[PDB]
Amino acid sequence: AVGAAMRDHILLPAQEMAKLGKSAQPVLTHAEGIYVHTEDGRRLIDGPAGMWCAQVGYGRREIVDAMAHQAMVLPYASPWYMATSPAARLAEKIATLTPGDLNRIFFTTGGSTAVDSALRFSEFYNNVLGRPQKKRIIVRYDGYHGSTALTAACTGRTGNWPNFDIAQDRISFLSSPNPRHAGNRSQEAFLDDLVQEFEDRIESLGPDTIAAFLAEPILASGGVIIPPAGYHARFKAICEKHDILYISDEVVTGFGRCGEWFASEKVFGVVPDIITFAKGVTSGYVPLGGLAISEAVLARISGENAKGSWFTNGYTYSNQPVACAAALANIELMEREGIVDQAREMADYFAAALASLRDLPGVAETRSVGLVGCVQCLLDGTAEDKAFTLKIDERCFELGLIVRPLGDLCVISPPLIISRAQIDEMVAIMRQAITEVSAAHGLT
Amino acid sequence: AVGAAMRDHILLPAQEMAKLGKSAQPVLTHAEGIYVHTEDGRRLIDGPAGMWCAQVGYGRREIVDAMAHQAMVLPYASPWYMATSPAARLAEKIATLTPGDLNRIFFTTGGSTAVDSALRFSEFYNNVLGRPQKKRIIVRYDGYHGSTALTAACTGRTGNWPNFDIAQDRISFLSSPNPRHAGNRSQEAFLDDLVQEFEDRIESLGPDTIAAFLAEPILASGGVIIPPAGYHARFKAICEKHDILYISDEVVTGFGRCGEWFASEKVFGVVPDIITFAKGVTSGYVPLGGLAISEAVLARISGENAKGSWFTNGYTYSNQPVACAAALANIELMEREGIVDQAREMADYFAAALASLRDLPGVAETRSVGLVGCVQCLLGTAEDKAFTLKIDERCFELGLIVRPLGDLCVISPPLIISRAQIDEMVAIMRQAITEVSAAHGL
Ligand SMILES: Cc1ncc(COP(=O)(O)O)c(C=O)c1O
Ligand SMILES: Cc1ncc(COP(=O)(O)O)c(C=O)c1O
Repeated sequence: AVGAAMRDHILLPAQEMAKLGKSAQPVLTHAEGIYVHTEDGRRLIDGPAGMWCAQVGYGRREIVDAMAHQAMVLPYASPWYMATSPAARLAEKIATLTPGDLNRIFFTTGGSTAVDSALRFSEFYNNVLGRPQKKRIIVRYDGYHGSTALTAACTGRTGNWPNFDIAQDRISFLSSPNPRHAGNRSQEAFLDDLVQEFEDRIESLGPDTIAAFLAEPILASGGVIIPPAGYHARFKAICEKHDILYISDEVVTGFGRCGEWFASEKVFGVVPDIITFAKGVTSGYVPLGGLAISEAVLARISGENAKGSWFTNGYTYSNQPVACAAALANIELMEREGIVDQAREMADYFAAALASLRDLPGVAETRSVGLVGCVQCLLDGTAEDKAFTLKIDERCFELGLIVRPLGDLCVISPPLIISRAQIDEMVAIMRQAITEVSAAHGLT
Repeated sequence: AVGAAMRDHILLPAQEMAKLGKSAQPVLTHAEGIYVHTEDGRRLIDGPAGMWCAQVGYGRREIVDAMAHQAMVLPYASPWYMATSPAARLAEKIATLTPGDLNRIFFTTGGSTAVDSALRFSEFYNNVLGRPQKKRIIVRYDGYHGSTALTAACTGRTGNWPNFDIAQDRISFLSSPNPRHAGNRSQEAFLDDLVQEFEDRIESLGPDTIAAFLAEPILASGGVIIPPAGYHARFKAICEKHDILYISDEVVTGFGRCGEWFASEKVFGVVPDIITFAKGVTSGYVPLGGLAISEAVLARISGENAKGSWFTNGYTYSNQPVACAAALANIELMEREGIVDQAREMADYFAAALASLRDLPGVAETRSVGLVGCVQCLLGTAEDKAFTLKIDERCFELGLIVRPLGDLCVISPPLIISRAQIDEMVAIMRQAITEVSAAHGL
């Protein structure tokens, strides 16, 4: 009956239009800890933490109570005219966690709107500065920045492109900083070529035309792609030379995922100009997004430098008290129980548990940073491998584990509170699923 | 200290950059019924119902208990892979309330992303049909459709435009359908000119280049601008002639605001191809938006006609169980207490109460539809814009929030507002207009 309602009345994200009104999705009913349950009652490990969001897991009354209390007391105030305590205190809190002087926050309802607003900010910025040509955005193939028209245009995941008008002169794609595209080169020489590609792009487009460089610290939806060490710092140095805003998209990496509140500086060696965030900010309990903007950047277009300008960008649910109260409870809980510390302390055990799968003939590679990980499966990335990995994903589900299928990769990013025992349980399910499917494909 | 934290750590929507770090907003602390209260302890009527969203007003535990329950049980499920009861039941519920066959729903987190997705669909739709040139969007001056880069560019409120790269070749602006722009013409003849301008625009651009016509039924943020009667049906007929998708933006008008679940057909006489909604679907308790798409539209690009296409648009919080449970509880509460019927029955009284202000020398005009209305104040000019801001400020001091909008004071109260509370609201307005007028010498 729930399935019949989904089928007849919902348009799904990434819906195969040939199977519109015939599609089946598993029905989830309830959840606790790292676990979710089907309408059959069967318990499964939420390997992706929903969608890299459920940092503290499911069933935390602390977030729910703070949500409910604020919803009753004062659920809405217009952010154009009226201030609230939740928004004020949340912005104050996040300002203590960000690198450098990124101490002023603009709030949105999710990651796309935050990145959209970061990009609209880069426009505004250069317009106020009297640089109307300085508008272009530099991104990478395999990157993901959202699903608004502009943010999808900034998205390097080309599987999302068909039947959308993605290409435009404002946006230029650099190569994916994938270590396994290094070929006959060392990782250090591959990084040399990556960096040179960027400065060549700057030269051919003209620095005076480029507003922003937009980059996830690791390319999560691309398949947990970790740039060769030093990438972020080398690119930042180049941005600063040409006065190009570095927007680090920490929608996935932020709020504990890479063992830190923000991965940009502490893990990846970059102090960005802007950080975007979502997901983990509320542990996926309610929609919130936003962007932290550098004080020195804002000073150049405000005060005596304002030129009578007004930042006429904003959403109805920007600074919404309910979502901000929930996030505040989330962060306070994560602080209280050292959950960010927990993720940092579990990272090596996580990496090593995944690495024990490299034993298998079906496994090409495993990688990870913090508690985001990846198992690459090849028949030995062709079309045969994608279907093979899909069958592994399916077998994992049957044995009690949700993995996220990304082409030839099984992706896991579990709640940050996952134990050593639960990690091994997860891995043992993956091992069984890989072994059995590989046998049906003649791997020996 | 709350105001110190806003000052130093928050960038506001429409922030005056000359006053960044010095802007002070009144702090709201708590709310109940139609009222909200400031930090200083003053009680205020929420005249705009927040931002045309608080349909049932504040403190309804029905919505909050349903939020809390879902948040504990299953707060998140990935919309790409996993289904949920609240999302499914809510989509089913909305489908019973929309005009025509607008029976399939795509959820987003708000109004902008609903409209952004509607427009991305129009693009997807024509690409799947083998019509890659059929992409242009027709909108109107004074219209408002959002704050994403695409939806802002579709926004005809030119006050939002400076220092943003709004202009683009895909989007063309018609004249605002504003009755006070008729001049020497009758309202009917003015309507004839609006319709003719649209037809001429289609011919000038070429019909085969136009994907969508995007329009609020009434132009809310644009200044409670109600098109001459017949506008919507006549534009729709023209849309259908050229296979242009009529996208009716009911982000403000939807869920009771015009005395109806959806204003499009039952008030303004158009069955659209797509309806976008948000705000009042949850009574403002939690972010939710979405769009309702016509079954016939979708059939042309799905099933046998799919051409191996995949609608690869979607947000992480699409179909979010908590927002959908809140919305479902909101709608069910509105059904039980007949709140849509209440708003329909209160509209004439609301209209007449505002019209009692026309008495005043300072008041030029009042207009309304359903439970959205406005009062025009003149001494027009920027002097009148500063005059109206003063009236707004005096209203606040006397216990009423109004939305300032040029020379208009705009109200859109919770739909459960009583005759008594309407009178209270108007008495505050009357006092504030008489006081500011006398101080300006009138
Ligand atoms: C890195 C990154 N940025 C932006 C987004 C878009 O966020 P949302 O889907 O909440 O709009 C995503 C998607 O989760 C993302 O992974
Ligand atoms: C008619 C209309 N459409 C779209 C929007 C944008 O909605 P949101 O601010 O939730 O993104 C607005 C503002 O609420 C609106 O008034």
